[PDB]
Amino acid sequence: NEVGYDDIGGCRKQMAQIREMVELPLRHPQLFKAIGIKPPRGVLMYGPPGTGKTLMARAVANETGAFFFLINGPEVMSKMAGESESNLRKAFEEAEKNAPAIIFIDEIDSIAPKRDKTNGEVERRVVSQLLTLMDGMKARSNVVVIAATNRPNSIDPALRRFGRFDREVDIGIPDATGRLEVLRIHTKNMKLADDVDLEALAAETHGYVGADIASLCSEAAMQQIREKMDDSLGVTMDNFRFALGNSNPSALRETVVESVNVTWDDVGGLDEIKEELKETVEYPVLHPDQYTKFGLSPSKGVLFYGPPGTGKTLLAKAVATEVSANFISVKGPELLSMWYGESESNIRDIFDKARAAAPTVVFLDQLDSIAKARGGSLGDAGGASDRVVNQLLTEMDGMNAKKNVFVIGATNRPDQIDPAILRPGRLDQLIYVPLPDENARLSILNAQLRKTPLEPGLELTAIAKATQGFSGADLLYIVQRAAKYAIKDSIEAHITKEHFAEAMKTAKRSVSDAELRRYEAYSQQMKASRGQF
Amino acid sequence: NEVGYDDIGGCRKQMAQIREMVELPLRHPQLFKAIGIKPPRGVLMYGPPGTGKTLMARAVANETGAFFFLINGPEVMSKMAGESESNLRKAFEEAEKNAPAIIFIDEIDSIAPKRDKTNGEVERRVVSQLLTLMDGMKARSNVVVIAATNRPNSIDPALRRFGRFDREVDIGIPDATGRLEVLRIHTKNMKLADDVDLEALAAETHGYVGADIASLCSEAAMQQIREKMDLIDLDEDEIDAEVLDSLGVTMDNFRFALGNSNPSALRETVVESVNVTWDDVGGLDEIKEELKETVEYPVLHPDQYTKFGLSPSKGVLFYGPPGTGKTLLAKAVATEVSANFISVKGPELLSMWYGESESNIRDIFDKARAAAPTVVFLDQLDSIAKARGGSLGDAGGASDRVVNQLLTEMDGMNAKKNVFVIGATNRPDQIDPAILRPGRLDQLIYVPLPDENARLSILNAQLRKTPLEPGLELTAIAKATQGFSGADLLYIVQRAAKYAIKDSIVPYITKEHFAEAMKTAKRSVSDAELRRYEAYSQQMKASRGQF
Amino acid sequence: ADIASLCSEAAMQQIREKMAEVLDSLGVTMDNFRFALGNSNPSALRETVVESVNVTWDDVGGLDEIKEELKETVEYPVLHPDQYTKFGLSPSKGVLFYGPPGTGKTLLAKAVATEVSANFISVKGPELLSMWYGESESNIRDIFDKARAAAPTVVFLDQLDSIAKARGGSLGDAGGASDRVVNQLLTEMDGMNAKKNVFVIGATNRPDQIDPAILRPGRLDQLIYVPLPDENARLSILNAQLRKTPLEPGLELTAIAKATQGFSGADLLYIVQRAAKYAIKDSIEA
Amino acid sequence: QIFVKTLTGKTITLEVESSDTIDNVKSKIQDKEGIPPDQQRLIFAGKQ
Ligand SMILES: Nc1ncnc2c1ncn2[C@@H]1O[C@H](COP(=O)(O)OP(=O)(O)OP(=O)(O)O)[C@@H](O)[C@H]1O
Ligand SMILES: Nc1ncnc2c1ncn2[C@@H]1O[C@H](COP(=O)(O)OP(=O)(O)OP(=O)(O)O)[C@@H](O)[C@H]1O
Ligand SMILES: Nc1ncnc2c1ncn2[C@@H]1O[C@H](COP(=O)(O)OP(=O)(O)O)[C@@H](O)[C@H]1O
Repeated sequence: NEVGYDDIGGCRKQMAQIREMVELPLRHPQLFKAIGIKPPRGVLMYGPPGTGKTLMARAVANETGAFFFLINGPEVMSKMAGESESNLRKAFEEAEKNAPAIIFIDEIDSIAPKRDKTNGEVERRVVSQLLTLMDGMKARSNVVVIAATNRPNSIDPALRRFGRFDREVDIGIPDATGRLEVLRIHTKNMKLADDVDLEALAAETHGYVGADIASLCSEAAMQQIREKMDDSLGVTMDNFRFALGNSNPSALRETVVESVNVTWDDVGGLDEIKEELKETVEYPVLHPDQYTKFGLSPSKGVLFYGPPGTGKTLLAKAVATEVSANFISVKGPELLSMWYGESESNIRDIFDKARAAAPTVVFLDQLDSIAKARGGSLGDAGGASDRVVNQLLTEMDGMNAKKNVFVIGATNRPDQIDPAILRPGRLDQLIYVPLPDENARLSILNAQLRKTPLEPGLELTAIAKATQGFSGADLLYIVQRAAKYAIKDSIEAHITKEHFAEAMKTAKRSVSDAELRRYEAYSQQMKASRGQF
Repeated sequence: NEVGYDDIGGCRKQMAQIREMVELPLRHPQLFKAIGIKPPRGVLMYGPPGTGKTLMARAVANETGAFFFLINGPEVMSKMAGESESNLRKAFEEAEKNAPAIIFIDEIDSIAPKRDKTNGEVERRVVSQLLTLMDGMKARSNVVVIAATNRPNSIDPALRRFGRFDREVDIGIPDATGRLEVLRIHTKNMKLADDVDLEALAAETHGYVGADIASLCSEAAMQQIREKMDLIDLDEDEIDAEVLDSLGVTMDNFRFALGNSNPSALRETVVESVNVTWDDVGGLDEIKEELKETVEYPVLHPDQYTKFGLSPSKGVLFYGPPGTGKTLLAKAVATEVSANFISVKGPELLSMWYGESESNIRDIFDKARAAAPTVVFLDQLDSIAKARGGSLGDAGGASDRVVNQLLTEMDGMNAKKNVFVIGATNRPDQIDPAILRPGRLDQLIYVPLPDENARLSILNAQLRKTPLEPGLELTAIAKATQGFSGADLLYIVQRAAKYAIKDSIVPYITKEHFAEAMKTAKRSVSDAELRRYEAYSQQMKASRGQF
Repeated sequence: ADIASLCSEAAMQQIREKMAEVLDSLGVTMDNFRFALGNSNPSALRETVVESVNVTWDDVGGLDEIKEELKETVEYPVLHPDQYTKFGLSPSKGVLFYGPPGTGKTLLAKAVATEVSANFISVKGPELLSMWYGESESNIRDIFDKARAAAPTVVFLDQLDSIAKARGGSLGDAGGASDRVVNQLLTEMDGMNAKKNVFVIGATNRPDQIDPAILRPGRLDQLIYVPLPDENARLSILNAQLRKTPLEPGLELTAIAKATQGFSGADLLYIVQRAAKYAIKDSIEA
Repeated sequence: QIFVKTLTGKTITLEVESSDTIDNVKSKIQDKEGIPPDQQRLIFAGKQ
């Protein structure tokens, strides 16, 4: 009636750490060093709720037969003050009768929050009691405590110390094969049919977790029971399609940490800039010896400028595939939409989170605010005027150069930008994104016509020859303007080329001609005036 | 006295959803062995007060024949912290040996309020004892716990997780046929008169809950006592016990009971629908079949609209001349698809105190999931630009408190939840570009000048709330204004109807009230503003991006 | 306290690398310390970084007239503290630089404090300003108390073209707020404790419109012009970043240095920063 | 060039002063308190 290693999945890279971080003291204290044993117990696991922090801690406990003692934060915080001091001593006295044991402690952020709002004796009493018994169990009793919370910045930093709490384990959202793996776990006894899907709904769940997967399989199976009575049971895929329209997205106010698998051939053309990015960042992530054999530093920030919104988000998606790392999508106008404090602390609360999730890459957009929001002295705005320019000169050079966090940037108009900080070395890879070629956008349009059927008597090069102000994203409304008539004639009476004329000229036009001659004013001098412009 | 199925009414469609959800783990546990997934244990009812949610819990317990136990709300908080946890532990132990059983708890808002606003000591005492006892029990005794409150997001959010409380059930107000069934149960002992009609009182009280209907008939029966007060006084201690048989509550006492009472649960807007058709406004037929191609096509054919890879047409806009029927069309946009709809406005709902300015948009997202379908509509987009903020220069944005909760969850909901945002502005040059993006407002519905030659048909459906003169004069009442829509046409009606209080202590409506009303024939919506956007109606495809 | 953990942080990876029969892996390697430095949690990183960097004087080429002048102002009080007390006159506290933005006038000031192991605090002119009203004068004197408590420290005021330009020219509403923010640092230059070895170092472009009450003696009296370095002192710049070259150049680098006087002191430093686009790119395909 | 001013408010305390469980008082009765110097307490025997 217990669990094992096969009952959890998705988490594999730091689970392979935690399967040996605690087994190495517990299985054998002798074969560790046999001269001086230094067990760094006090593992601090963290992450969003519903990630199975308790279930993954019981997996290693039931595998080695360890006694899993469990307590929680608010269940011992809301008791009497003298009673919580005795009950913590009643919890740590089990370290000698069940050794090797496991002491699970949860919700320490409620126990030890940040020390700005409170100045009290009783508020610091419950955290000083565990300080007085952390050195009391220093007689090598072969026990390892487990600390589980939401995030490490909520814990008081005096607890995180070498000797008490040094081990940090991050538990995030699983990948596309991770939620596929927990879908196989929760359906080990689910008697389904042959028509069910395993991969389409798995990749569609972006901000979902295995606890949300557990509600997805139960709600879809409950819908199957509703239309049977009104052995004669059978679960189809359409019950899970009902669960797709009745799901509960919980993780929404968090940046995506999952890596993607989109190839560089999804976009058309610009092959000369994919090799320039491949010769800079995906070589030192496998071996950084190329930058140290001649004394150089990796890149800090890149730039993109030209026609705005022409598919630079998918270009920022595809850089996390040739480097075999993750990707962080920070929005463009969030530098101005965030208030005072939110424009400073939130942009560095993801940076140290990116250090724990190394290797990764960060995407930024709308970098034309440095030349317009420098002299902030007005008494109306808060962090949207002056609290951006004072920190991007420090936070871009405030890296550690050992975990290789990377910043992807993109702007629109680089002629008004001052060349003071735009010198190479920090902002080195300033790139002009050009207008896409005729074979470039039809390679994108072949991927846009992949999701729909089409007759082979249609041609797309008849509209590409007259593209004076039509980019690849400017022609994305062709599948909306022309294909709006193919739905009406099929559903009214109980894909062709007839609607190609209604989207010939009046489909969509965004790229103008005044800035089109301005897009090559800097590009013609990118070989001579490369330093400043 | 025990209750059954006939003692409740109005929520018969809602009761059947709670019926199959609680009777399957109680009666037939063989479906759990066949499908191999855990049935739910905790349901949660909520809604307006006075809808008989405590009566429904006693009805589902006695008819199923299970061991019923009741735990009321304030009786737990009337004790201290010590004996309240011991009484909660004793209730769950006796229901385990008496399987199947229903442990119905009531008033969870008094036990579990919102904890983060008042970080306290007792706010995590009795709920942490309950949470280790609810999630901690495991004996396959197939017992069901039922919760009840008045607001779903007033409780602590940790209770609405998997395994503890998953199925949310809304208890709405009854309809016209539903409120008729409520009074028939209460009037089983009330000796009414023969002139009292059954279906007439249902259409009288539009938004009365079942507690309000039960207090309405008792006040009308109390007026029958005070009507017969002069017949027999109170000094005789029930001596003349022979005239009390002639005590019939006739129907004008209910008319007097409606004149003194007031709606109690109508402090918010309508929860079901509004009903004003497109024929109630005159003309605008060039957009009637145009809007039929964008909002009622995907909800009727969800497969052919999405298998071609086209995005759902979620958002439309209404623009053109300012104040020219788009404010009149604020209510006449819901009856086409006949879905649920709640209008939002700047000074109406999002201008409250801090903390409640985003909870109103949270209710329309629970209406996207728990009360599907839904229709969202925001009017007067130029007044909300003062709260959103204007982007200046080349580096700007709308730093607003409410747009962060709006724009993120309006795109995360798929087409099966039936989300439909409707826009209506007065000038497209006063629209913030930070909210506009390709993928939200790609459907152009241009509202032209509202048919000044045919505006007589607009006012024909406007003067139907008052008995008027049969010899009307509709020659040149609205064809000489050309800037006065149906909203400002009330001022012409107010000109021809404010003279009823004058020349009094007789004629009420004459033909001179409309013939002499053309002396204030002005134009607030000039033609200089219309012709700027008449050419924009055919060239917005080249300006469908930032501006 | 962190060093007691880094010996254990690399010892467990040696056991993890394998899994005298199992104790031969206990001999730690020099790259496992680099792995322990790769996932290192620095104690200075847990707060603001106020440590002294390991920069020296051999990393730059030229600017030796500034180096002989900047060896007497802040080093002679702290190396020989009894010399100025014999005459009873403390040395001058404050040095001002002015010139083009290409030379290392803001970048060589870190080598001045770190030689005698002094702290470095770099503040920028258009970094903190008066957003609301009067929210700058409290944020100027808030660093003077900790500048003398953790002594030796220096403070590096930089880019004074936002404050020291407005004395009697700007007469607007922002000019009225300009008159309220410039007298804070003007009274703090002579009101500071000059016996706690606290020094100001300035380096500001556009030296014509400087305020006349800051070029007075006692605050900024070392009129040291910093142009681009000399054309014969540009080969000694490249001794820091690269040392290993199998062909040993140094005559072609001085050929383009002596070609024109318009080349900056940072542009010729970038001719070896482009080595990853010139020589390291076509030599790693093996 | 503006300001933000906000005040605060507090609630002090309430008390009950409940104590003296019955099991502590039953142990409180069966004890001794001490006897001066020569105040013996005696034994006794009988009923052969
Ligand atoms: N990586 C995972 N993330 C989430 N759930 C998982 C995972 N692996 C397995 N599960 C299963 O999904 C369920 C998720 O609920 P679970 O209580 O584990 O989440 P939790 O956040 O750890 O809970 P708590 O917040 O109480 O620690 C578990 O019952 C578990 O069996
Ligand atoms: N089928 C029914 N539907 C709605 N109302 C009913 C029905 N039958 C009776 N009523 C009336 O509605 C009232 C039921 O309200 P109830 O006592 O449940 O208050 P409540 O606020 O729902 O309870 P709680 O305090 O638990 O929330 C009764 O007084 C009764 O007259
Ligand atoms: N002697 C030097 N020759 C060439 N470049 C230098 C020299 N000293 C510093 N630099 C460059 O200048 C930068 C530091 O000074 P700098 O930023 O130019 O200050 P400022 O812009 O205020 O003149 C460093 O990044 C460094 O690469």
